Amino acid sequence: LVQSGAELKKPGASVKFSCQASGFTFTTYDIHWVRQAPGQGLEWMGMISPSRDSTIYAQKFQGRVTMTSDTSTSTVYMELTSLRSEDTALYYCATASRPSAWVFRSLYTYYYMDVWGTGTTVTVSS
Amino acid sequence: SVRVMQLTLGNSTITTQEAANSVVAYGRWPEYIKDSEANPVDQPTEPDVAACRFYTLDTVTWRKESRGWWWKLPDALKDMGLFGQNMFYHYLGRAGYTVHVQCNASKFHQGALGVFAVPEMCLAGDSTTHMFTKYENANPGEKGGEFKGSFTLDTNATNPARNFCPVDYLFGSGVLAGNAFVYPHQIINLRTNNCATLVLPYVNSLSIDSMTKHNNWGIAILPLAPLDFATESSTEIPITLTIAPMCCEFNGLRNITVPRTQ
Amino acid sequence: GAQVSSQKINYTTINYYRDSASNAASKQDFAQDPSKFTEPIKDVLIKTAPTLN
Amino acid sequence: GLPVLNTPGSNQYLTADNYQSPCAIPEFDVTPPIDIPGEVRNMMELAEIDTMIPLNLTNQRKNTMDMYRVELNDAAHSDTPILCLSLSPASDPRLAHTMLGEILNYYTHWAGSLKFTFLFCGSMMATGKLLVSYAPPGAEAPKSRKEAMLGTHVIWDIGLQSSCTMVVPWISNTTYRQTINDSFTEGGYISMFYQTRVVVPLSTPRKMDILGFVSACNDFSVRLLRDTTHISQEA
Amino acid sequence: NNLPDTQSSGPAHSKETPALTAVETGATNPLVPSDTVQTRHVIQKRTRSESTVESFFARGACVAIIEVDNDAPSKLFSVWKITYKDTVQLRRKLEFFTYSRFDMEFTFVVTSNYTDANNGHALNQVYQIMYIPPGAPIPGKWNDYTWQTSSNPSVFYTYGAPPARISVPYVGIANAYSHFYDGFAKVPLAGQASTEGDSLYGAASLNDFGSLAVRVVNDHNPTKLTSKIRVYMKPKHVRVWCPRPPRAVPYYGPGVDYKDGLAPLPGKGLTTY
Amino acid sequence: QSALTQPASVSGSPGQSITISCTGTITDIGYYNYVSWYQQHPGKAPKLIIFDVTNRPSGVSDRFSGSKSGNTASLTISGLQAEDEGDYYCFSHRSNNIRVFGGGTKLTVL
Ligand SMILES: CCCCCCCCCCCCCCCC(=O)O
Repeated sequence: LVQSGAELKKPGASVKFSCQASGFTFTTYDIHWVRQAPGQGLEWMGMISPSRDSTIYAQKFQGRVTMTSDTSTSTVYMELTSLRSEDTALYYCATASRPSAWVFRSLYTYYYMDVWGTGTTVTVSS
Repeated sequence: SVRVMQLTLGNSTITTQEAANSVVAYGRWPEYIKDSEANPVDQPTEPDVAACRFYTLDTVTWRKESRGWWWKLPDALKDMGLFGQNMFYHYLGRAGYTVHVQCNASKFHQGALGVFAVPEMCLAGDSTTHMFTKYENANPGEKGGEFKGSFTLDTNATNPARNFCPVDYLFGSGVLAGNAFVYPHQIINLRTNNCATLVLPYVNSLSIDSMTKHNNWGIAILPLAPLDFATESSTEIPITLTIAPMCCEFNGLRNITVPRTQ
Repeated sequence: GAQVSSQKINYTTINYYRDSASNAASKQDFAQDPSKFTEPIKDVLIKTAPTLN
Repeated sequence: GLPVLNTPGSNQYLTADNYQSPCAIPEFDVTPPIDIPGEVRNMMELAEIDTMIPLNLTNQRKNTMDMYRVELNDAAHSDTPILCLSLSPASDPRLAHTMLGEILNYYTHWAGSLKFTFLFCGSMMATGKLLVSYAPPGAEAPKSRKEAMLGTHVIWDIGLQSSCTMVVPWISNTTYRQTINDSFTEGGYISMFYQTRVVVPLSTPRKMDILGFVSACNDFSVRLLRDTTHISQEA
Repeated sequence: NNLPDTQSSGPAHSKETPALTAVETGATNPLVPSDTVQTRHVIQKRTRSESTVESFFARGACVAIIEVDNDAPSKLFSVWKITYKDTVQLRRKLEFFTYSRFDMEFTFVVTSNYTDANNGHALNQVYQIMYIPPGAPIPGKWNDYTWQTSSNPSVFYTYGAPPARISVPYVGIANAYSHFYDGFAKVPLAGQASTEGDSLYGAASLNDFGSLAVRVVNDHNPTKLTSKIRVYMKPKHVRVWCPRPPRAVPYYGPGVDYKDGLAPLPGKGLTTY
Repeated sequence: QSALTQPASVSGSPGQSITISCTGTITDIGYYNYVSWYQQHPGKAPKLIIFDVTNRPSGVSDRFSGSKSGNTASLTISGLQAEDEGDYYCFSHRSNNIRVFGGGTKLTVL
């Protein structure tokens, strides 16, 4: 079970996303963030890994975004430090739980995103 | 005496009067393919004096602030006459090399260059994407490339450079530059010698190989001691690199491969 | 068809498989040749002679 | 069936065993070898190659090309040392990252003599003399030329032949030394001093460089394989 | 094998000057202690037997950790592309040299554990390790037809047994394994577009030695069991052909690239001991 | 390049077979087997239809198939039906550990 927090609007200022999941998937699996402008297609935004307190940001948003975790209540957060008019998009929270058969490096399992949240629209306009 | 030397290979002659004693790499002179080691069945062309001759590469400028230079073989001879034409007309090619580096200065100059011959001289990239350096930058021709003092990531995602970033103390490959002396080498120390001579056999895991895809030897020149001179403004001295391919043989004649550029 | 070799007193080895990759590594062939890396010079140097440069 | 008794150590896996094993690709046609130049049969062939020492290692100079250059100058004569070293070739940080020290960090015990080879990279008009010294341990480490001249030393004259070699002899209480910086098997002290000074004429640079090299002799050996501390892999 | 004995030496006063040399030549000055100090006679009994390349490489190194599950339909089979390059120690030891040629002794150490409490217990599992040569079909499911292994080699391992062992010969298509490859797989030709002719630097063959496919042969128990197969790689009959300096900064990828840990040496003063 | 290239729209009659290509480069499709496909309808979260190359999740019908040809990949829908109308997205893994989606392909049924 994956929950997405509300829908928002403001120009310019910072916006904080919230995604809460079940305790097992919070303990074991990484959370991926995906955005989609209307009709324009999916854009990957980054990964947060509460199993090992690690995060990766995409190169388009590496200066702007920051991911955190809330270990006592199985919740992850996604904060965009500034907003632009191109950021008017539907945003997705996704959990990677379909394992690849191919061993990643030689020590790890690779997971595809197969559980997707209800999502959050954010619009950036005056 | 051992300081005076003459090298003659196919209507090219190099004379020197302040040589150190020349290096035959790994004790092995260049040789043709023996019949017990031949993989291809077709008759090789052996161009002899039309290809086995000294070609003079473009001169690089040594400065006090300069970091070092590198070249790839046979890539640096890809435009040099009938050797380059035979390389681009044939699928498989094999050559040893005689490498002559020339750097003359006065008795009042000081400085030392280490000239290193590296088999399979891989160089590190410029980005977080592994193994991403393109053909047009890894095969630069006779202009070669330069080492750099520090590593610098290419931040451009739209138009990535796909270049090398060879750090000089890391020898472009993540190994210590002081430990590069296990490669075949000479030192041009300006108080004693003005030239370095390395004779390189064909070293590969195959008896013959695709020269347009693969480079057997790299030549790296690093300033072990920087160039200095008493004039308060600046100084520059030229470095010239003269290479003769040796025991050339080529297999698999077909139409000319014109590789992509810039 | 056994192979008897001295340990430095003897030990016995029998190869049980037809493939040569199946064999154990031998305690043998300790030979060396350092001259090709340490003295790879065209004209042979003598260590007491003046190595001019 | 033959009556058999299973000894202890049955069904173990020792990572240094020398047993036979079945082949997964039987009757395979192996590609024949060719005479590639440069075949190494012992790792001590690589320790015998002279390899440049990161001697300088100060805060403005470490992890640059300036770590290998020791700066001499034509200043007036003083008995203070130019460079100092400990004979701990796997655990002195000047000597650990040489090719000798990198081979040595895969081993626990070492023995044999060492060659320290120094190259003068000044002008031809610059000449000087130097004292390269080796002090066997058990005393205060030599801080002046007057102390270091009682030890094993070579006087180098900087003439036409630009390089000098100081053979550090094998002087030890034990047959092998521990490589892990233990005081029971410490190797002693190596230092370099001006004897007279480097004399430089006019219109000649006054600062000069000396590069140092290290290599092993033919009496050198190592005997207990181990993993290095130089490499690591994070999660 | 024996080292040369130290010969006795008196004091010297001669034109013979072994101390002076020329590192510009690229020759190491081949001195002994007899050339620079007075020496006594010492019969030398040390040997270089433990420093041979066979002795240097006769150890088993962990190369892969292959996770596999026994579960109610999450990772019921796993495939690992065979390379040594993802573990740093055997990679550094091999990357002392440019070319090599060895037979290889694979060893598989299997461990397994329960992952939940309530749902009962499990019987002893059987593990299949199928070698897939490059071009043989990769399984899509754990019960695919590819596991019939009519021509693929296949080790069946019972849990609780000693670790399974496999020898493979020198399988390389060249006369030596190329640790380093200064080149490309394709040459881009003039008139090709930017989508054609590109290839990775240093890559050579993109699937050089194939892959190992691991499954649990048993049907699912009501409790999920997770198993890890550790693959241990020991070279034997080793020959090596062109020595290189060892790697000084942390590894980054299959190539020679670096990004982090570029300051390996510590700070120590010039005249401190 | 950044984003992986896809054709913008593909049209097909019922009962025919269509192929939707996805061309990347040497560092995502040409190096890794981690190539996947997604299916999206209007307002819906995307559904995974192919996860490894040639491999289907449970519940996805057998008329979806895919393959690799080196530096490019394809998704095949055989015997097209009206419920297959929608947007299809390619997915792959780049060797700098970023993930990349394709440009999408609106498939419409004639
Ligand atoms: C059931 C086990 C089967 C195992 C099959 C092993 C396939 C051959 C692996 C050879 C590895 C060679 C490593 C050197 C490669 C190089 O650096 O060129």
